[PDB]
Amino acid sequence: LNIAVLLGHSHDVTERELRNLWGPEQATGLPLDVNVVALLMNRTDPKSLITHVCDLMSGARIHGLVFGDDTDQEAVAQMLDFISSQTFIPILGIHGGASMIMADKDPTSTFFQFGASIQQQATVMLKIMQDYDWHVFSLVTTIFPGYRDFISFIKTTVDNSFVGWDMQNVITLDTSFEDAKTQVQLKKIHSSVILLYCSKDEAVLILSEARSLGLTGYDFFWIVPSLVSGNTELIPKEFPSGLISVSYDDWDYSLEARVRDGLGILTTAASSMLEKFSYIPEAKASCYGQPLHTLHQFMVNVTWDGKDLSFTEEGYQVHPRLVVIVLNKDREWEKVGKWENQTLSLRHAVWPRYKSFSDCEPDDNHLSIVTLEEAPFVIVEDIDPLTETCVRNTVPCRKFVKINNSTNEGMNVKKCCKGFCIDILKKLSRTVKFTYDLYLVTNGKHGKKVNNVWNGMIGEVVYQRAVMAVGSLTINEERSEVVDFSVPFVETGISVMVS
Amino acid sequence: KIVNIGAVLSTRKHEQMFREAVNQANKRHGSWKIQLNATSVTHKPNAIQMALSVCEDLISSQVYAILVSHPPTPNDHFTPTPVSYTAGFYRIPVLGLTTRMSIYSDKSIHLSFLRTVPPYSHQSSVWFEMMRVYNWNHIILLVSDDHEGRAAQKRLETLLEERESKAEKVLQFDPGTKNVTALLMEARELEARVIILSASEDDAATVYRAAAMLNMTGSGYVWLVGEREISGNALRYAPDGIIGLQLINGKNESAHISDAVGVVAQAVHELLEKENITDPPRGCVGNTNIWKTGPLFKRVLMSSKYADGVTGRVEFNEDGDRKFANYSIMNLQNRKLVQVGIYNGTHVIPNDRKIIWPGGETEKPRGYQMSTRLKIVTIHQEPFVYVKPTMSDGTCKEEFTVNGDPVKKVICTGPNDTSPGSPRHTVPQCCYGFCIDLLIKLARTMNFTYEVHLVADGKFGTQERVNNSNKKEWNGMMGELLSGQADMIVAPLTINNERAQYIEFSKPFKYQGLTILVKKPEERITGINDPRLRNPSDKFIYATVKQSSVDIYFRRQVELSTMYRHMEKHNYESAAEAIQAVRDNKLHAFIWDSAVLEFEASQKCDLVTTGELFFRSGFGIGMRKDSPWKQNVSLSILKSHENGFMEDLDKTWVRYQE
Repeated sequence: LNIAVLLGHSHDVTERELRNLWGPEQATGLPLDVNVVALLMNRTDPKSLITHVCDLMSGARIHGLVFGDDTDQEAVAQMLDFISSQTFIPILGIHGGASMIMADKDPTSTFFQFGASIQQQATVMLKIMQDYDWHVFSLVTTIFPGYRDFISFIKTTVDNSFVGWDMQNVITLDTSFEDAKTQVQLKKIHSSVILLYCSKDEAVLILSEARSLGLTGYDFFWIVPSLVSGNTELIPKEFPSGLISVSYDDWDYSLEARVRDGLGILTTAASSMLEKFSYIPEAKASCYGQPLHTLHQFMVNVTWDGKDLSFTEEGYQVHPRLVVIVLNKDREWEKVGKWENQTLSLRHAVWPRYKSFSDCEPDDNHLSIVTLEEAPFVIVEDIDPLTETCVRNTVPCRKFVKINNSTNEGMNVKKCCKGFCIDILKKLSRTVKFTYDLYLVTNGKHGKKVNNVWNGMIGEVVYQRAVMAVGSLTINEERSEVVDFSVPFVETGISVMVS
Repeated sequence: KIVNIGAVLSTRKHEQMFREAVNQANKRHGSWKIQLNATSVTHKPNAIQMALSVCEDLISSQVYAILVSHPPTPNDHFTPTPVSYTAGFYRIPVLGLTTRMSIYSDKSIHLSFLRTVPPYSHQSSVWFEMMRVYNWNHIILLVSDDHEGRAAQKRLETLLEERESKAEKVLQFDPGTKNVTALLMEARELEARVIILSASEDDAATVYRAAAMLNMTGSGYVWLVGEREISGNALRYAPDGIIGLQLINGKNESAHISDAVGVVAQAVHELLEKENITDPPRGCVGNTNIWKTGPLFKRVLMSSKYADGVTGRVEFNEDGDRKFANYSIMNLQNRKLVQVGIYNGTHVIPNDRKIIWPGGETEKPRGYQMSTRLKIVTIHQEPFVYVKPTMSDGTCKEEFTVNGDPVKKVICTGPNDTSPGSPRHTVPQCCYGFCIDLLIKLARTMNFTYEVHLVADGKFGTQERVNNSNKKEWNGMMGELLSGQADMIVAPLTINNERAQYIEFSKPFKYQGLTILVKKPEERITGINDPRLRNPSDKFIYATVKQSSVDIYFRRQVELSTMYRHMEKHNYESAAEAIQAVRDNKLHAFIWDSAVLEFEASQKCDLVTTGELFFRSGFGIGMRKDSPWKQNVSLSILKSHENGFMEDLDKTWVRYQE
């Protein structure tokens, strides 16, 4: 039907590509009169919002409003939610402040957002923590609002997960910190992974206190949400290089594809509601002056061109597109990973160190360890599909399995390991109390020199791509020439098997 | 050198009082050159063009404080939201004065909203003061308004964090329906009588009529409501003797305006003593730059401490609420509002008037009556729970044993078969045996009736992912117990560390270990230390009951994952299925408790147990949390331990051989 798409942008996004968004789109047109009104607004005040709503609602009874924002104002989405409550018109928020996450909607309002809420983001972040076995962690909550729901969601998620999370007690705040009573709660922290829920101007002081108290070590982790991480240009120098963030800001999908998907959802809802009831277009005539069949609880079942764009009970997407980013050494928000329907994808399955967060951090404690698949020593099995977690005695590792012989591209499949040398390495980690980097070799067997070129674990250790070989390895003359073996611990010779 | 104050006020007398308070605000503040102007607007019956007129008039006026002071509005929405949102676009504090909705408490939504009235959830803290006075622990929550329901649940968990108790029943549903009396009867079957209600007037009148028709307003029924529930037809439908709350000067607008003027005036005179002064621009045309001292002026308003006013010590918390609020506690004595208490910011004092209750005496009714009919659920244990079909119609054939002991059966209710086998066939049959005689001994010791029914499946209950939202759930006897449908599990409960974390345990009545059922070259296995069972094959077929606690005990064992991967392909529904399968020589081993297989070896000589005795544990009675049905019942169990009644139960089934 009549749908108006108004866009408030600062970047030069023209209007004629929205005029071309009507022709080939909706080839199977079930409404007999589908019309679009493309408009561009330069100002971002709510007076213009009220003015354009009174213009377009009286403009031949437009039943669809689509808005995107370029600024950093979350109150514009609340104003559009109030407009959708008053005018009873389904309004969609696309980008920026029109897509910023709000807490609770109303049954009188039919406003919807194309975004990712903080609850699903916390689910994704705890999925990241489950996939890394980072079970000993903490939680610091400030006086930034929407925080008790976050604590309660963490409590219910820990109570409904197979991990059994070792969670340190919640460090709470009251005001801006005096560094007298909050100092005691920050000095209780001895765990690695630190979670935080605050604003950016609070996070500057939090990271300044954490650097002042030395909480930015190589062991210590920092995972922040998307609401504290604001503009991609405005990055202060107090951020640790390696800051984990999760935001749905995907640069691969532009605003035009998102509003095309929104128009597809609107036409899908209109065509599916027209098949049930006849008198579907019902709007308000004009603003000046003193509903039963609605699309508020109808388009939960929606799928546009195979894309799972279904809607939740709260009004958000069922399966959005989350993007896991970090902060590199070049002070840029580096795009790392994308998210699937329910499961999580990882382009960089190898977790990077970023061990030098600042300039003066002399740290050399990690150890690169590789082994080889042998049955009585390193039992290499799949991950448990019921838990998606290696059991207590098994440890995770990676294996670079190639797809074919046509390309050299492969995937680092993560698997579980147990056995003899796994127990030896775990007891070495108990005694020495170091940090290890366990993975598998994909070159082949133990070692063989082919024209001054070694292979396997010998090629990994001699060419210094690792540190030491904990797994099983025979000892002869030239291997003792190229590296330095330790003392022997097990008496393993050779034998001949007969009947 | 001017400060503008915007207001949305109707009546000309209160506009004159507001202007008089503005004029008197500059009296004691000396002859300083600051000026105070006030701009008040009326109200058009709409809400969009009202928001337009007010927002552009306050942009053209460049005000600092925005006030809405309209209680008696005919629209029940009570929404000053759009003007507050427009001021939050430039971070300007709007001082709401009338409504008490919890949607305004979210500062993430309402970025620059302040108020001098608390929400109703703080009244629950006053009701927690009732818990500080009347010493009542178990409550029954009923909230219809889901916009404030999550905040009420949050405040209730915050209050219950101190005592570390739990609410017995919570309810959230859609306002507008009428058939909520089923959950009212389910709350009536519970032990507590404390009724906490949080809804509008219509749902309060609906549940008053529902309690009046079903007579839930008799003796001992605790009723405790607020100001919204004692107005309109809910006041007409209210029973006599109900206890409610009253906001002192909650609707008295004239002193409230002067208090707001004093608060805003001292905030402005505090802000004038500091640097970095910014002004709101002409944001209607060509100005989207935000007012930079938004959170700065908010921080000025955070530490605002006052000492003037008829109400008293007005003070803001971290949520910007009202501290030290005088409340009144009213009673409805024969359709007349009678004051029975006063409340300062920390303590309740009843007045000289008496507290007349809807039940009996004027003292507090202890509405914690324990269940005299304990709902008993059990599993069909083969030597312990004998279930026999009825002879003609719901009857039990009173047969006699060989030792002159008449079997005292009971009419239990149980399903017929499994859910793919039997869709719906649940009949009353005759239950008797070991634990039935234990319950007879318990009913002989302590006078209490009971209700024996059966669990719907043949499983103990395991901790399994539900198929949505990644949530842990229980099932079986634990799933029927934690849902409130059951009261006491009388069954040979396998005591472990996981279930001890969730429920409380009693003393074990049975003490035994584990063993292997075989049929009669090494015909024996001698326990878990057989190396062929460490690395099994398709020959040695061994398994256990599906979703049993033995599987959980092996799951804790991190060195026997091979048996956990092997036995999962052959888990049966019941143990009698394993008995029938090894009777046909299809099984080879079965981990099970000791004395059950000893009794089955006494019944059938081909059934052979193993020699070792590992996991020497005990079986007791499945119980609830902290409850008065724990200590006396445990003393009765120990009284059964000390005498020869355990030997009598041995004479019934254990010592008796063939």
